[PDB]
Amino acid sequence: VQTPHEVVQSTTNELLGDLKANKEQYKSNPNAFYDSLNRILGPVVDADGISRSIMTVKYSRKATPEQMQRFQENFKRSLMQFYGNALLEYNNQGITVDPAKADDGKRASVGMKVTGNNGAVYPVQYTLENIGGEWKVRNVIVNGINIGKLFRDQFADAMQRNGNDLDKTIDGWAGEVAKAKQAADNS
Repeated sequence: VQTPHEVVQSTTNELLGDLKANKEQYKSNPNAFYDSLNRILGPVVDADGISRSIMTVKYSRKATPEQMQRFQENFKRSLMQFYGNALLEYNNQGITVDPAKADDGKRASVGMKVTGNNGAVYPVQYTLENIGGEWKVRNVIVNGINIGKLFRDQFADAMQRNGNDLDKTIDGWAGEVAKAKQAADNS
C-alpha cells in the first residue's frame, strides 16, 4: 500500500533511528549491524533484480541458486564493510525526501537530499519497481553516479580478467566492491 515516497521516507526514518540508538553495538559487532541492515532494507530492496542487472541476464541465467546466493551475501557484506562506517558516523540532520512525481504503476522515482555538517547538499535519486504490488528499490544514483551501472561495469571488468569464470568473479567480489568504491570516490 505504501507509495514510493512513503517507502523511502519510512525506511529512512526506521534505519537512522536504529543506527542512532545502537551505534556502539554495531561498531563492535558487524553481524548485529548486518542483521539490522537486512532486517530494515531487505523488505524494500529487490536484491534479485539488482544482482541480475549487475551480472546481466546473459550470465545470471548461467548462475545456479547457490552461486547467486553466495554473490548477494558477498556483495552486501562488502558494502557494509566499505560504506557501513559512514552510516554509523551519521550524527547529522536534515534528510529531505523530495515530493515524488507521478509513476506508471510499474516504475517510480524518488529524490532525496542529504545536508552534511559542512552544509553541502548531496543529491540522491531512487528508482523503484513494483514487485507483486509492493514497491522496492531497484537502483540508486548518488552525486550523479549510477551505482547500478558502477557495479555492473566492475562485474564486467572482473569477468573479462577472470575469463568469464563465475565462481572466481563471485568469490573475489568483495575486492571488486573495494575497487568500485575508490573508482567512485575519485569521480
